[PDB]
Amino acid sequence: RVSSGRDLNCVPEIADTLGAVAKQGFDFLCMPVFHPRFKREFIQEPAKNRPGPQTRSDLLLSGRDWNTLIVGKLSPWIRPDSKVEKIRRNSEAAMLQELNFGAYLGLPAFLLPLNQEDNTNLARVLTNHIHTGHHSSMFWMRVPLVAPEDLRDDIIENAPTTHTEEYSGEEKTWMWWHNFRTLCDYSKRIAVALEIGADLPSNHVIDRWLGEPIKAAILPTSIFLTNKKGFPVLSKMHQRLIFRLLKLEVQFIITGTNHHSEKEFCSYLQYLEYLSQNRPPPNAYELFAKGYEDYLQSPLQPL
Amino acid sequence: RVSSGRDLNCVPEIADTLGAVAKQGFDFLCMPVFHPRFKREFIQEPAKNRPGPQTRSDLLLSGRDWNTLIVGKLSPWIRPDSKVEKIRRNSEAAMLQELNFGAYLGLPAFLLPLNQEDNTNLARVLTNHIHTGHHSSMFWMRVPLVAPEDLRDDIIENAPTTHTEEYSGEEKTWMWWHNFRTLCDYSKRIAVALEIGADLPSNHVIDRWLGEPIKAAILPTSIFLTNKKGFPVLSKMHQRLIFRLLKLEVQFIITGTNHHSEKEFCSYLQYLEYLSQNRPPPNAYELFAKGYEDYLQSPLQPLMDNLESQTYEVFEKDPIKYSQYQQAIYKCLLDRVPEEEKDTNVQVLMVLGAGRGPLVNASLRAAKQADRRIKLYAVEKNPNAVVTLENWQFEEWGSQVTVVSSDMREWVAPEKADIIVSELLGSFADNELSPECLDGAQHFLKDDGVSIPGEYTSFLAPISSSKLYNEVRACREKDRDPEAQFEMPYVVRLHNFHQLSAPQPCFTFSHPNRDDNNRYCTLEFPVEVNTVLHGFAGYFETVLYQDITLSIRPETHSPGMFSWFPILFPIKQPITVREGQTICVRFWRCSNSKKVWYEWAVTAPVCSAIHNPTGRSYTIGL
Amino acid sequence: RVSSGRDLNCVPEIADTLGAVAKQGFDFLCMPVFHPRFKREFIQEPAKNRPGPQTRSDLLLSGRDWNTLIVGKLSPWIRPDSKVEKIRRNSEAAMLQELNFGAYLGLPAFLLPLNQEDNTNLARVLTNHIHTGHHSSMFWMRVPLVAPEDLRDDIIENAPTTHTEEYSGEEKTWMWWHNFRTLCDYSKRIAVALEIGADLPSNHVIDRWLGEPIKAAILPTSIFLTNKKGFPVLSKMHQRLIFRLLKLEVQFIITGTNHHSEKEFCSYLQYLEYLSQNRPPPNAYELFAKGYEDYLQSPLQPLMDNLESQTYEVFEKDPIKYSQYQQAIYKCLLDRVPEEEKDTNVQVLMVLGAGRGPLVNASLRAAKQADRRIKLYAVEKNPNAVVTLENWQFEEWGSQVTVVSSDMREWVAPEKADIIVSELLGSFADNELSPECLDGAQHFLKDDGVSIPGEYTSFLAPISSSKLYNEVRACREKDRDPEAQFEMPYVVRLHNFHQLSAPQPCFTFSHPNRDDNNRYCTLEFPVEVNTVLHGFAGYFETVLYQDITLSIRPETHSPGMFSWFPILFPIKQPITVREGQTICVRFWRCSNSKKVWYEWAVTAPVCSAIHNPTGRSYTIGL
Amino acid sequence: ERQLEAARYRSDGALLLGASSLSGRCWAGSLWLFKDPCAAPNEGFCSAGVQTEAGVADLTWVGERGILVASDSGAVELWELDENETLIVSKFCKYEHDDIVSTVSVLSSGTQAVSGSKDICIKVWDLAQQVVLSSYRAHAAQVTCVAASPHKDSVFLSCSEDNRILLWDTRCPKPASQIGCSAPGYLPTSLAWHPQQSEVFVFGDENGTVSLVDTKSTSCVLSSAVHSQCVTGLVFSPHSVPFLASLSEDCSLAVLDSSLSELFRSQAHRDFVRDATWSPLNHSLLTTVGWDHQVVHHVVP
Ligand SMILES: Cn1nccc1Cc1ccc2c(c1)CCN([C@@H]1CCN(C(=O)c3ccnc(NC4CCC4)c3)C[C@H]1O)C2
Ligand SMILES: Cn1nccc1Cc1ccc2c(c1)CCN([C@@H]1CCN(C(=O)c3ccnc(NC4CCC4)c3)C[C@H]1O)C2
Ligand SMILES: CSC[C@H]1O[C@@H](n2cnc3c(N)ncnc32)[C@H](O)[C@@H]1O
Ligand SMILES: CSC[C@H]1O[C@@H](n2cnc3c(N)ncnc32)[C@H](O)[C@@H]1O
Ligand SMILES: [Cl-]
Ligand SMILES: [Cl-]
Ligand code: NA
Ligand code: NA
Ligand code: NA
Ligand code: NA
Ligand code: NA
Ligand code: NA
Ligand code: NA
Ligand code: NA
Ligand code: NA
Repeated sequence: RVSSGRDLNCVPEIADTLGAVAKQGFDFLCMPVFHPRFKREFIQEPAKNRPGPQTRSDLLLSGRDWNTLIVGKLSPWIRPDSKVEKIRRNSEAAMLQELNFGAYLGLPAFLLPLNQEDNTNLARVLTNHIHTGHHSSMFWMRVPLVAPEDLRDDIIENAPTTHTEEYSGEEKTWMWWHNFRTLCDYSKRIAVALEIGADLPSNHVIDRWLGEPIKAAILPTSIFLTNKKGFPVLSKMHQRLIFRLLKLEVQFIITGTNHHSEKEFCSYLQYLEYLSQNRPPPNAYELFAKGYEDYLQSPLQPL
Repeated sequence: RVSSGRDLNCVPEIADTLGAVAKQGFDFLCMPVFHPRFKREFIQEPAKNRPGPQTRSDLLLSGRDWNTLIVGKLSPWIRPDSKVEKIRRNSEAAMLQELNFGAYLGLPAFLLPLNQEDNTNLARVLTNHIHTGHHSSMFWMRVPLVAPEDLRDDIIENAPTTHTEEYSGEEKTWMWWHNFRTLCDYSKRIAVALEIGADLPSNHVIDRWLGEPIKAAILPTSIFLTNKKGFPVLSKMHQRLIFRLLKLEVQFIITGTNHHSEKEFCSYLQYLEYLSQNRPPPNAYELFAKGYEDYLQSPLQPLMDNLESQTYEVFEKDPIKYSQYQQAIYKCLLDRVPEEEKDTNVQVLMVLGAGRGPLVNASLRAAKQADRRIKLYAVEKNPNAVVTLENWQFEEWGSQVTVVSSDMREWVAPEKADIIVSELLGSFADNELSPECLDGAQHFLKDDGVSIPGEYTSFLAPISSSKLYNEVRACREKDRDPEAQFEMPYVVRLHNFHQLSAPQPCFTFSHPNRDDNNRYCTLEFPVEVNTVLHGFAGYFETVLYQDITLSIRPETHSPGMFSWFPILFPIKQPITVREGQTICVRFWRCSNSKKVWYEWAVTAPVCSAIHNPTGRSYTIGL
Repeated sequence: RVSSGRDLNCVPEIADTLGAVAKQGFDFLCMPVFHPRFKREFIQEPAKNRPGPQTRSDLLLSGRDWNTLIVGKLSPWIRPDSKVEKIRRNSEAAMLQELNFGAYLGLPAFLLPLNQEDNTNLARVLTNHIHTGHHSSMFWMRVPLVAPEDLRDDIIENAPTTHTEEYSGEEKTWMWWHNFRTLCDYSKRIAVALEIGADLPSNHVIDRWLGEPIKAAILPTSIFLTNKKGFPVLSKMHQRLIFRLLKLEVQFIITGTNHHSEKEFCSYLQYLEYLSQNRPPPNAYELFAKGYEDYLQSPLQPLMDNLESQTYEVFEKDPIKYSQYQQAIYKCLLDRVPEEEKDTNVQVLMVLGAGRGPLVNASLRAAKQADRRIKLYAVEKNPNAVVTLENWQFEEWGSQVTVVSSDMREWVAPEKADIIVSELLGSFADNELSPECLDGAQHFLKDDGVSIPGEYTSFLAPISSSKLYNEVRACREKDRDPEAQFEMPYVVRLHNFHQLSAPQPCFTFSHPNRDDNNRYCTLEFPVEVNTVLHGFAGYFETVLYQDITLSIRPETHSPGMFSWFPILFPIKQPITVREGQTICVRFWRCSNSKKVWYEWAVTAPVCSAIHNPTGRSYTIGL
Repeated sequence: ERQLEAARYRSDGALLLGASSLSGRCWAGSLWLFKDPCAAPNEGFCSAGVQTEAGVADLTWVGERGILVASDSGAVELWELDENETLIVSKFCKYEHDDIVSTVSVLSSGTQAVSGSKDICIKVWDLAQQVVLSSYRAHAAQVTCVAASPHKDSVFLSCSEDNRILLWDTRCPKPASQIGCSAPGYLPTSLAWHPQQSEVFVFGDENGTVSLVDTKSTSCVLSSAVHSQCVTGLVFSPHSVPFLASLSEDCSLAVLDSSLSELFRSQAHRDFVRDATWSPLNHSLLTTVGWDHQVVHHVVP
């Protein structure tokens, strides 16, 4: 069945919060390791010399809990590719701090967004961090299937959403990932956390993500259609995408708040569980071939 | 003068023929090693079992003659990319036979044509032959500047020569070479024998061959215009091309028969000789730089390493650099202390990195040229150099110069300085760590103190050189990253290369720094040609004082200054740049307490890997 | 003639001094780079802060003079292995200073003494300096042939010089060098400057220095006997030592002051010049072999690879080899067909591997010297060589010689052979795979048929050469086993080496083989000296016919035959062999259908690893 | 010289042989005449012979006493048969081509000829004046074959490794016209005009296919796979209804009908078949020469 996690950007009591998501039925938690809004100065006085502590203690969880249950998240204020020199330098120092604190806790993975076209400096700082001792930690790059600019409501009068098809334009989100992973020199520690919006793009945009290292698929609560009873469900085309992702054996992350308020949060997991239990159950070939997937072998020479 | 050869496709008596071309005045001979028309069968009887001999004996010449005088030629019937399976197989077996016989005679080079677009199988068979024991033999690929199809007479009624311009179409001859050498994996044994037709193409087609390994330039007798007397000559535009090729030091081959029949064949060589003897005879810079062309060198680190005695010796003899440093001090002394204060006011002047003291001497000349009193300190960290100074201090200077045997970042000074004078610049301005050194020496500069130099700025320019790309690729060493050679800069007098955009400024530093030294700079380079990006040439300019400057920036280059050659930042994989597209390069200056290093990446038109991440391949010691 | 230098410990004016020694006739000067008595403090005040300069200026000579004429000398006060902590620390800092100043001047070499048993710290400081940037500078370790303690006058009443022989004790000076160079990890920058006293030791002490990297031989003026006239000369035993050193091509240094006061200092050089001009002037072999000394080469594989034209050319000019092959055929023709049968009986004679046909020619000369008719076949697999034969067959030989363009293992013959004549031997007899080739050609030999050669035998001998061990160690290549270079044989004219036992036979082969070709041979080599085993020299003998033989076995070596140099089977780790002990070596000849290779191991006095197991490092292609 | 290139029967029945050394110390050529055809190739039983400075690639009779040669040297040369026909002397030897001259053909007049060199150029000659009139760089590769129109000076065929067959008409300002089959097939190698139809020819390709072409229809009416390897020569018989002889590197002669059906085949040659010439005296007798130095005389049923 489905290995799934909860994405939160708000964690008052790490103890209570983590106890609740496990009770909800999640296998792990994606949280901030510094308060998302706690912006920090590294250069200019007097904010430079802000008294600590700078975040909450590593004592609040067991090393096992950090090792298994907690996925880190880069604070959203951290923008290493800002147009402002000062915001770049702060973001550089801030990113190393959050990544180095991630490595301190021994987190299985740490989330970083690909929000814009130019994530060059972001790639450089992450590359710097990766070549700071051989340390096995995963970096899930958060990439949207469709960019927020290209799914915005057509409600800006003097700047309308183009009613024409741009074949390559609708794949720009993939070039974000390609340019990033290419700059980082195809690091096995750098994988895709693909984020799936309310309205899917053309298949060629979705097909674009075949052969790419997808470790996580992020499903916001907003993309779930309500049914007669009240339960959350997904469109036939969303189900197709979920079925293809279950073959890749991805971890499904639920982000956003509960919109089906008359239901427990497991209602979302219950549907994923129901989905993965109602996939076609091949096969003669597939069940015999289960374990050998993308596993390289020397060709036998019986002669 | 010109090293030149004769191309013949007919050799009755190898003895008489070779004796004639040497008498004609040629240095070597390009001939067939099997009779061009002697087609040979390897598969199907009865031609398969044709009685030998298959060619003429190796006994007909000395091993020396084969080694020096004879260039082989692939028999023209040999077509490994024929559409006929049988002709492919025969051509395969035939090509190996001719190449293997070439290797048997120990020929300096062997000629193979690029006639058509698809020479894939030809490349495969040559690649097979090259990886048949490590054997040093050159393969001159015969490529035309214009394809025979695109210079044919407009005399076919139902198929006319297009009267339109195809920018990329007219460069197809280069894609022939590029696709071939790429398939053969950039073998240093595979060079271009560029063949030049009667009518040259557009400059962009000719410019396309810059940075390419041209060993030979082939001149058919047909392209030579006749003059009043009867002698063969070339058009002004042909002469230009010959002059550019003579700088690349190519061997000129004469193909075709004599059309100036009332003249000896030397008439053609006599003109090449006349041409190469009537080139402009530069230079101050060029004659001093002759020998260092496309020669890769590790960038010196005068901080981390102590420079050798002979290293110093050759760089205190640059009169332009010290003329400028003298004048820089000359003007600063006048601006700082007035005329009526000349005898009362003595200026505490500090040379930070004095080595053998050519800047100490410059400071003295400037002082009694401006007629102002100065107190000299010669701070030097290199203890071997300090011996030279203290010997010179005792013998010549006196107590005017206090020789300090210290690092300028450490030295606790007796008094603050009026002028700090330094010489810590490299080929890329800051690559010898002038910023870090002067920052650590800044505290003992007077509040109203001048630094000479006051300012320096590094410049970058994208370049194309498959030649220089090969040289970097050849720098793979055991017991390190296989690609480490690509992730470090080289000092090199860039020669066979193509500058793909105007140099733009990268990093700037000011002294004193009235305000860190880490940097991040994005550059956008507009490219107006089809080309292949292999790396970025680095230059620099510096403000010593006011209007007195030094530069190795080619545009503004200080006249006849040999102190600095340009630096080269390679890239692992060449990036195809199509005409109109922008090269977007990213440069970081990175540092901790111990190391300073550069990281760099191309982000357009394609993304490269970030080069030298965390200084894993290259660091500069603090 | 002799390249020689002057050793001085006193240099008032470097200008005058160097001008005088060059006038005296010396090629270079060994001097101090700091005044020998100028002891320097680096730790404790107030001597720590001694005002400079610390030595004389680098300006006093040209960079060329420093580069060519000046050998540095470590100040004699510098003792890094002193029992006093303070003197160690000063000596450490002082040694780096003198070595770093040597490197600054760019000196060709720098002299350091081995005075005592424990030079551990001296080795550590020099090792530190060597791994401070890849900088090509030589370090001549000054070692005495006899220690000063063991040649002191017997004039201390309560401590007499022992009147007993200590075989190992008298070699202690070598263990000084061995322990030093071993600690420094066999650096090619660390060589021996052997110092020769008034009275030589036993030959075994002198023999101890064979295979060691001697760059210089130091001759104090004191060891020179005076003659009737007044000239300096040397004893017959000193001359012997000088003659052996002149073969190693060492630089002779003259130390000490002039004791023959009524003569110019050239009197000493004049004698060395006279000596080197009056050495025996060999040879046939030596003059042809001059240039190839201790030069490692890959063993040629004429089977797997086609030999080049110039390769053939240089090996058809060995008149001894073909004199022997001619006579071998000469006698076989007589023994086979009687006198009365001379015109009736024609002998079908087959040259298997005829190349350019010097054996075909040998077979013809032998035929009309013995006055017997022969039918020739010239079987040759190299198609490039077949061109030479078919040209020669058409032009000269005629239908007497049938040129066959085939492999002898494949060729289906028209008729069986009376004599099969072959030339497939290497430096180690069978290393060019003569056995496998002739085995495959044996079926078309007549039941009563002769093979020339009929027999060949490989010989092995244990050797000591730290020099040749360095050369092998330097053959490490990227993209293969780091120790692959040790697990393969090299062809080399072994020069600076020591043969530790009489050559013994390894593998023998007979043809025709009236009976496989895989072998296993154990050898026991009695060693009568203290030494270090670095590998095994391989030679061979062959019976062409009856009493006519060829050999490169030094004892029985064919006079002036340059066709084969000896082969060298290295070992990964040198094995200490003490006097009396036996070297037990094991040699296998291994093969499958595709490859033939040698494996080898030492089993006494210590076990080595089995070298080249399963041919992983080295195979010979079938 | 071992390798025989050309063999042409003169009107009276004499046999002209062009030869070259394509291996050995010397790489020269020679021209012979055999008044007894059943004597060839034996040099000892010839009427006349001469040595050229370089090998011959192609040859043609210029009427009765003229011999026009295509040299490796890059020269077109005309050798004059003696008043007694016992000596062959050079009239002109013009180094006008920049590579091997590979093909020659005399125009219907006999006062002009056209050559095709590996330098890709086709040139028209004035044999009377011994100069070049026209120089045509039409092709983009080695000029393989040039065949003069039987009855028109201004018209002739040419084919090259650029895969073009050009119909020429020097009366036009753009003299060349591309003509062949529907699709671009394998490269043309041999060209023979039909002796009675002025507007049809046959071209042999490098894949062994012989094709019958109509210039008027500009579409290939019929082709056939005659040889297993390249077709090096095509020669028509003097018969009222003519036979087509096809030569090849498969070392086999073939003789075909109007519809390119196999009537005869000879495996007699052990090396390549270079040239074929029909006996003007006995139309059933066809004479071939090859690089095996054989001069085989065939009876055709
Ligand atoms: C005598 N003294 N004593 C005290 C100070 C000095 C002068 C001095 C002390 C160091 C330096 C200088 C001058 C000039 C510049 N150096 C470096 C030298 C190699 N570098 C090159 O670029 C380079 C390579 C190879 N050849 C070159 N030029 C050829 C033309 C014939 C000489 C230049 C990089 C550069 O930073 C440092
Ligand atoms: C002309 N022809 N044509 C047909 C046959 C021949 C003669 C021929 C065909 C092959 C061979 C021979 C003679 C002699 C021996 N070869 C090999 C040559 C390198 N080998 C050496 O040992 C060696 C290395 C380097 N230098 C050497 N000698 C120097 C002294 C100046 C020349 C010897 C290993 C040996 O097996 C094979
Ligand atoms: C002329 S190149 C600069 C010279 O300054 C010296 N130098 C470089 N860095 C320093 C430093 N930090 N303090 C003093 N001298 C320096 C070098 O040894 C060299 O002789
Ligand atoms: C003179 S060295 C021996 C010569 O014999 C040839 N040779 C070596 N092995 C064979 C073989 N198996 N058959 C025929 N020739 C050989 C080599 O090409 C070389 O020219
Ligand atoms: Cl310049
Ligand atoms: Cl010997
Ligand atoms: Na996880
Ligand atoms: Na050459
Ligand atoms: Na590449
Ligand atoms: Na570092
Ligand atoms: Na480094
Ligand atoms: Na020396
Ligand atoms: Na060792
Ligand atoms: Na093996
Ligand atoms: Na091997």
